[PDB]
Amino acid sequence: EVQLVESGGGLIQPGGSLRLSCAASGLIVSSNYMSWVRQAPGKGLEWVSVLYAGGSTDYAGSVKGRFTISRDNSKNTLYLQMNSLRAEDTAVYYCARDAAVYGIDVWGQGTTVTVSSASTKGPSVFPLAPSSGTAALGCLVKDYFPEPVTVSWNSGALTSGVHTFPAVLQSSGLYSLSSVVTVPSSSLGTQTYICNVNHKPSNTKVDKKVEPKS
Amino acid sequence: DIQMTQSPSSLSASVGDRVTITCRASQSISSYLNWYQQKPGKAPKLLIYAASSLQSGVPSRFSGSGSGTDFTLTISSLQPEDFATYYCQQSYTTPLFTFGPGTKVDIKRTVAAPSVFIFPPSDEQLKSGTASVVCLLNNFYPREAKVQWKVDNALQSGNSQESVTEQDSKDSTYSLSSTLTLSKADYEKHKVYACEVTHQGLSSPVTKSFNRGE
Amino acid sequence: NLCPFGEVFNATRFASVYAWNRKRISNCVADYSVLYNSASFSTFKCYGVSPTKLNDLCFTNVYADSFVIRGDEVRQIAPGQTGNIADYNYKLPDDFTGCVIAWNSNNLDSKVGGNYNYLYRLFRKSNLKPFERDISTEIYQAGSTPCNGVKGFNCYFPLQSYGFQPTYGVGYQPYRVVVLSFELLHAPATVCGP
Ligand SMILES: *[C@@H]1O[C@H](CO)[C@@H](O[C@@H]2O[C@H](CO)[C@@H](O)[C@H](O)[C@H]2NC(C)=O)[C@H](O)[C@H]1NC(C)=O
Repeated sequence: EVQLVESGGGLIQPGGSLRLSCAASGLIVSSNYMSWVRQAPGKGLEWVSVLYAGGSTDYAGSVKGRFTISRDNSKNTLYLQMNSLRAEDTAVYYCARDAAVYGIDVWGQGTTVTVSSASTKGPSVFPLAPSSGTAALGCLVKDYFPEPVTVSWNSGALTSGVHTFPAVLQSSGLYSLSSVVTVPSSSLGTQTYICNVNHKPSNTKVDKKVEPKS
Repeated sequence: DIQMTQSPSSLSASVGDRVTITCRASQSISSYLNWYQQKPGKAPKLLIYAASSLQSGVPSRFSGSGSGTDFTLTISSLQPEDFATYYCQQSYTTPLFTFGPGTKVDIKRTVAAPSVFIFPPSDEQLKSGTASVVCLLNNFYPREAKVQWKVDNALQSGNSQESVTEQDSKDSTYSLSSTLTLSKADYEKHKVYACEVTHQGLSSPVTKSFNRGE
Repeated sequence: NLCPFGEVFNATRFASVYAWNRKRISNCVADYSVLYNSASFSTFKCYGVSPTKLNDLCFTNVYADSFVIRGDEVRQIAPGQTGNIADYNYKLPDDFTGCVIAWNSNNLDSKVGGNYNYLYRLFRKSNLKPFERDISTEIYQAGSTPCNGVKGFNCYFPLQSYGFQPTYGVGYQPYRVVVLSFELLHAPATVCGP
């Protein structure tokens, strides 16, 4: 039952505020070094701020004066107030028990915090058309915010050889991925290849049929 | 400030092998050094505390060694659920810990050169004013590969983005997409669009290309 | 007869920070310029008094606290500080009036392969009041179930050791500290200068 239960991430405009929460079982927060650590998309673990058992606080250079770590002994809960959020604060926020020499042995599940100025927008689906043994073809899912976007082919009856790439955040603040599949050259003029993009944040559901070009 | 460096950013291993991660501190931290495991999408999991002490409930095949500037995580017989990323973390400056960059252990395979495909921009995307050109590197091992874009033989630097897949459950290969963005106005003042891929399994660089009129 | 500052500064062994030593200087004369102008010191900040006017002053009792800490830790031996040493091992009052004198002691206090003699409290449940001194070696209870002298999960021995090897860094080597407090009460003042 030793458990840390994060809460309170989500999307936020730059300049805004979020209150992260970390409810604990099987340890007393009041009695522990409690840290918030963050992991940016693709990068590693950077320590953020800490709450000594006696109440002292320390913070990373980057967030000092924008974040305040507190607690409520009553609800046995660690808090992180995040103010004046910038784009770089986009990451996953773990709360964790620093048992110092004996390790950071107890971690929360994580909660994702996305800071962007981006209006949420459904993707465009363009055909990665096969050219003239085995042929490759796909879809390009461009210009979408926020993530996720799932992608299937032929409504589920095409799985073999499919590759749906992880998204990249473009310089416009919009994500964009592409999904490819390899199929017999022989089936190109015969069998129909359609990609099914779903983007639930914008209730966008697109099917695009990829065909050989003239 | 102590800086932690991890040596093999990625190393390959088969089940039952004897795997050795290393970590190195910028100053001597004695034995204040812990090891962590992270699988994609889950929280870290403490493996070794105090350089050598096994954490509770962690399989006996895990072992730590080192005292000063250099340390070693050893997996005695690598097991299938051990494919992960392993981080070191110093507890010398408790409670302001700093982490390693990580070592990722993936599944060893025989070498396989990528199948390379290039994809012009759809005629539809060109209506909206932007040209995406996609290069695909399909089903290669190992993860390390280089993709160079050439427009009319002129190498392209600041306008391409890559994305790589997770290691296939079945192939144990990777695939990689590179997407070269261009204005329609630019795209149309050049003829030859080429993708040069170099990789351990190819003798010399492989180059796929197309001219802008078919 | 003059004050036993030799007995404190030039002593062979120094206490661990968690169990800092306090010597009571009383009924004697002092030369605080043979200390200020020794030019053998790494840090010599005074507070609420000035080091060159110190030999013109009298006090009713002078307190000389002494201990050993890491270099990056000499900063917390100051009024208004927070961190493991100032929170859990040695706190100075916000109204502190006295002097904090450190020097580098790597020569005598770091031993090849570790000096596991010098300790500090790493786990505590509340911050120290100024000039408090917690020598309790109880197992620290970090959970809701008691520990009963058994080290284990949620149950940490509360004192760690500095490595203290001569091949350490700089603000990570052993410094010796001496905190001179100057108290003035409604009582005969017996620590003056010439
Ligand atoms: C600590 O010990 C040194 C000697 O090892 C003392 O230094 C000498 O003090 C006398 C009078 O001040 C001088 O004549 C010498 O030149 C000093 N030698 C050095 C190297 O400084 C020092 O005074 C002692 N400190 C205390 C507080 O007793």
